[PDB]
Amino acid sequence: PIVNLQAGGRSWKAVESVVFQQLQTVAMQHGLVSEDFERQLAYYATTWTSKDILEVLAMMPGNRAQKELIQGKLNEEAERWVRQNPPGPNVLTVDQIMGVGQTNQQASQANMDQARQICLQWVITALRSVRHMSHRPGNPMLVKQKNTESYEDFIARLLEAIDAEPVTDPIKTYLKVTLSYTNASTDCQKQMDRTLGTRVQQATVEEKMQACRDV
Amino acid sequence: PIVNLQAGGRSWKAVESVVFQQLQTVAMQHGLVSEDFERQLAYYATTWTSKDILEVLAMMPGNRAQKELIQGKLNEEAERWVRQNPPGPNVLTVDQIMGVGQTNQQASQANMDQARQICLQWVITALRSVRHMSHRPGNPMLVKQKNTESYEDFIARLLEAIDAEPVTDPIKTYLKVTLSYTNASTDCQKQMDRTLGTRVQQATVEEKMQACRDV
Amino acid sequence: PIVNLQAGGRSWKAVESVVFQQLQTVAMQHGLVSEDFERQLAYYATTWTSKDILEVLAMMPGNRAQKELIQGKLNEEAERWVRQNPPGPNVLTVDQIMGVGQTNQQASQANMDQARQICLQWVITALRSVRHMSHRPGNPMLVKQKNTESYEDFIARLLEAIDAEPVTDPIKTYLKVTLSYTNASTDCQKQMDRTLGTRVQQATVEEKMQACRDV
Amino acid sequence: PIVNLQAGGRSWKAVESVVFQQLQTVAMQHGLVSEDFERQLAYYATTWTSKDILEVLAMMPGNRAQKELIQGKLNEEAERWVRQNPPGPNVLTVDQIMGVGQTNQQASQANMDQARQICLQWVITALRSVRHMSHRPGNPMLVKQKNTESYEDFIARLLEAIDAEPVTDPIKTYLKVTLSYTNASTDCQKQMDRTLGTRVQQATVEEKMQACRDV
Amino acid sequence: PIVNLQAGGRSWKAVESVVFQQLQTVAMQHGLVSEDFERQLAYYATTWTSKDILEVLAMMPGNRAQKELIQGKLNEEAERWVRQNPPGPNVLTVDQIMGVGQTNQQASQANMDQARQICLQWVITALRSVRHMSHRPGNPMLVKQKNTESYEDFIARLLEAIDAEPVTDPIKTYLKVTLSYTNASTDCQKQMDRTLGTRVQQATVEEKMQACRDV
Repeated sequence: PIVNLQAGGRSWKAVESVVFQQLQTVAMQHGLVSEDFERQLAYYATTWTSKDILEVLAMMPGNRAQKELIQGKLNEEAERWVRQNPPGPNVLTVDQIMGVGQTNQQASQANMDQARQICLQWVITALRSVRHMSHRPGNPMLVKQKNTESYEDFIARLLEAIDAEPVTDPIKTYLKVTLSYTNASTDCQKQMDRTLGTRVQQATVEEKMQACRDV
Repeated sequence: PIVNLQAGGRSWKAVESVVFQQLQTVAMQHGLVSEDFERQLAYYATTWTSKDILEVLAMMPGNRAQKELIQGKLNEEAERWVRQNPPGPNVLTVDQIMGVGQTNQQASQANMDQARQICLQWVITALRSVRHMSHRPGNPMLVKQKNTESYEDFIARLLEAIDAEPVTDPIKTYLKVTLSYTNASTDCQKQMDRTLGTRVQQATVEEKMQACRDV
Repeated sequence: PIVNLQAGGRSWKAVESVVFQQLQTVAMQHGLVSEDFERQLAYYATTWTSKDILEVLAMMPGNRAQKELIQGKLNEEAERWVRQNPPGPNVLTVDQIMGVGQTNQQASQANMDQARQICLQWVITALRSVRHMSHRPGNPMLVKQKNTESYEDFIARLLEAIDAEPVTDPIKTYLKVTLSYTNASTDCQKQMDRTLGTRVQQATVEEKMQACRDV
Repeated sequence: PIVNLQAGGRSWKAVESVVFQQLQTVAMQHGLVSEDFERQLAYYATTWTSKDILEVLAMMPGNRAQKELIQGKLNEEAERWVRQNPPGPNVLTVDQIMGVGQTNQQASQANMDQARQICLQWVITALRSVRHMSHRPGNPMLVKQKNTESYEDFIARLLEAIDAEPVTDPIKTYLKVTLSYTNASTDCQKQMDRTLGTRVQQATVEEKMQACRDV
Repeated sequence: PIVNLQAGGRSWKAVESVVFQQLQTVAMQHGLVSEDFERQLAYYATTWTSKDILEVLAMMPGNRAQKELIQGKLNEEAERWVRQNPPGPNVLTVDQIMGVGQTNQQASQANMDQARQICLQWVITALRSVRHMSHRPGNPMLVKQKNTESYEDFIARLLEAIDAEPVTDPIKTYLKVTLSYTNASTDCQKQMDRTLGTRVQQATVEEKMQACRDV
């Protein structure tokens, strides 16, 4: 965490243990790629020196398979940057954006504030990219209600997947309304046939979750 | 969290990690709509800038299905406000109450103290509205004791549901006394028939929980 | 938490999040009535303004059924106080002891220090009363070793119950020695017959736990 | 926790909530007697006023059966002290060592620094004594690998027990080498027969754990 | 944790409870040897006096079997040092590197800064050595997908093992590509045969995890 000194200097303070205990808890249960982890990182990532944004992503417990796909995506993002930006004095080298060469204090210095933004942007871009592919959220069309699961659950998984897929929001909407009836368990579908009637694939989630989860 | 400066200025300090770790733990187990989460938010929501009251509701892990119904309810509450309050210089625009346009420091400023109250009021109103409909608490009449569950459990679920339903407190009372015998497992009902006798549907929970959970 | 100002004033500081995370964790697993929660509250309840002692009891996650019986016991304790103390200027009204009328700062003021003590005394008295009746600890005579449970477990449940029952300590002692053999599983009883011999119902727990849990 | 004032005075600061959350978490899972709890207490017990060393041992959740055997052992240790030390002005009375009579500030005072050491010594002595007898660690000779458990597990339980038993370290060593083959599951024993050969009861744990846990 | 005084002196501050609660949580679930614990230790080990780096390794809950193999490896590393460095005034004795003789303040002093680095280097070297042998990560060739586990899981275990084995990174790469198809469950293998075709043992994990985990 970059610390702005009273003199206006920038100093490096280690990420407080409490912050990791929050990110890690979300990481192990919801998943490292999981939207939940991405939001958490962003809330606290504003003041994090590039070096930390990478180290903290590494200190996260478990999610080893994900930390593999991500590490690859980050490398690909770096390749795009080196290709997009030919080496130049103003241009920041991939290492500077990674911050690997710099010491913690050097990363905190004002010159690398642009670098921190780029590193966070790659990490967040990478986390999102892995999520649509790793399928910890999953592929929506495939997600279907387990007989044991409540329609509230099927919706939770379906909403995650419909959100994860990189598709325009209009289409997400259609997917939420149409897929909820199609992939749902037959018993909810039957109950929705009795209540929703034709609107079964035209109704909103609010109308539907009330229909099967209630009664 | 709005910070009152010694100069009397208002500054924005990020919600401390410890606060999230408490809200999140209650969120994942009891539920985001769950009365427990609502109380927690309120205890710490007094000093939260509108922007946070929304962001913190978003950083909460899981409860994706609920975060869908809520997001809709908040939008509906905004529609009521814009309809109730025609746009005016004194009137706060929905965005100002959401705080989306403002920077964190701007939200903390004294002018938007009214906005924070309205935003908290919508969030808390929305959480309560989703709870009666999502049925994480459930529909009381439907709640019934699982043979495995103790009468203490059936009461815990029944009390949650009887509280969640938006009905006058007198009626809640009648529901607590009458429903507890009706939806309870037969074995407790038989035991209560032997001890409570006629008052089975007239007795209080204290009398009843002593009857089946004890012996 | 009442804060004694350097000027000697009393100011209200919110219960720190860490304190709740401890009380809540004990609350959900051991139980709100559970002796464990009662001890925790007492350690930190010394500096808590009456309003908090009630609000914190309410912020506790789960234990909804218990929070019902308690709320009733607290009301009964208030009825005893109003009956015991006829209204008078010196007399503190039930509301003042509850602190419902006062603002947080008003509760912290020196005048209501007596009120905080009374409120804590009712809460702790109420928690103890609910425990003997709710039977989260249970009725000792009924507690018996599940075949799966170790004699160490049966003792843990039996000791909880023998302690919970409102009986003079001499009798508790007799119950601990006699009940441990009687309600224990036959296999431990047989093993104790072989080692303890006649003293089976005269031996201490130390002698007995060594007998079945060991070998 | 005794606080050394800048003036050199000693003041009493309550054990921070974070410390309990660590001790309690270790307590409920590993066990109150468990070596793990004993080490934790010692790390933080250096600055704890006798009163706390007892109160904190009491605030620990669960382990009710253990808190019974310990309470007895502490009483026995007190009996040894009163017998060993005839009452005298220099001699500290059992109550002073327990600190029950003193207020928190009085316990923190320099005069009772010797008392805190004695109280910690009894608590730690008591915890160790209960552990060899309670058998939460268990009796080594009895510990045997469950077919499901890995040889890594059997070693974890066997090492705990061989350590718990109050025997000279030389003998512990022999027990670790000999018992590991004898109480282990036959399948590991067969595999060790194939790899260790004669040294089966002469090999070290490092050699053995590599033999069955690996391959 | 060594504290640099404003005077430039070095003072010893106890490891904050929050740090242990993070290390312990990672320790009990992922494992003490687990790469996750090693990274955590390193992030916070920079300012830890040798005495702590050992004591903290000891305060870690559970992993008793591992704490045995490690304790042996640390002793072996010490033997290498005493053999590599003949005793000399400049040479640091094994005890000084362990810090057992020194008081906490003495360890924090500047003279033993070299010792702390050596102690951390042995601990980290020891943790890595135990990991390849204990097989909490396991032997890669042996790791195979359980029918229940997802190909995402098999990859998580396989990647851990391929990383743990002390082999040059080129070979790790070949192992990741070849082993993933070979040890995977037949159903994923069949699906990969249909999609990957010949590249089944030439494809990358990104290509493969998309193939079976998706669809």
